Amino acid sequence: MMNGRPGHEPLKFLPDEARSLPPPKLNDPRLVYMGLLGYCTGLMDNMLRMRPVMRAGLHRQLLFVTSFVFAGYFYLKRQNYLYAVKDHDMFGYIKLHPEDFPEKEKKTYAEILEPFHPVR
Amino acid sequence: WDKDVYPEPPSRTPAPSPQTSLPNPITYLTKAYDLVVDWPVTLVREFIERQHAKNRTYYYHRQYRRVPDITECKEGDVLCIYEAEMQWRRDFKVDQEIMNIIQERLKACQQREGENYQQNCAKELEQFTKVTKAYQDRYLDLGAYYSARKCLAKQKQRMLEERKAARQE
Repeated sequence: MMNGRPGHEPLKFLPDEARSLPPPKLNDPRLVYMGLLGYCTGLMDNMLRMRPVMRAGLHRQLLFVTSFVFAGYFYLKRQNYLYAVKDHDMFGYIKLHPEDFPEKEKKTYAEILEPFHPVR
Repeated sequence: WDKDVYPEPPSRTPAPSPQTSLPNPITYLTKAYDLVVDWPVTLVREFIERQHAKNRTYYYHRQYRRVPDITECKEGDVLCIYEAEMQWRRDFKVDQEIMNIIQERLKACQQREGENYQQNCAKELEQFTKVTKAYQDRYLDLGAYYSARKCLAKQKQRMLEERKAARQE
């Protein structure tokens, strides 16, 4: 739905506005989870091909980990940008259309009479 | 212990007033029991007391200060509602312990008055029935999910009934 958003660049992974967002930590739980997925990928690769496990393909395992992290960093950056854009447009729309999102003013529990439902 | 919370009338005992020229095995066994059991035990407890007093330590009660009640709380503000529900639950536990205290008073009065209890144990009886009716008009017909809002709805229904009653001339 955000494809028709104005200024939307076609096939731009990371526009220049996204550089104003803060990046990840590089210690994020999800990037280390992706590294763990890469390690398990190497382990499964060795298990399938009748190879030792945690001993055989240390260059392959390192490559799996690094590929997963090096992809997850940029994909997570893109997703952060997209969610930022969501909040941005939502805020702009409520600020442009306050008649539809009025300044509601709620009441207290002394003035409203909620009904009683015994258990007995 | 605190004889204003937990009152105890004084244990007035009659003087022995014996008639026989014969002995009572109770009293001499009491002497033996004292000078055998009570003396070393008192020695041990005095030792333990002075060893407490060597290095005495204190503790406190944690006075909890009052908070905006739920009637001063807005529908949806979960922070105010949380604090109000918490102070309500605190008062609720306190009310159960009050009810326990009064039941304890009633039982102890029943035992000390014993047989002639249904004429001179009526004070604690009424002090039990009043607080019971309070608890009943305060916490009774709720359920496991009691809360400040449910007690408030109950109070409000009851005040409505009372208003409809006093409407009548």
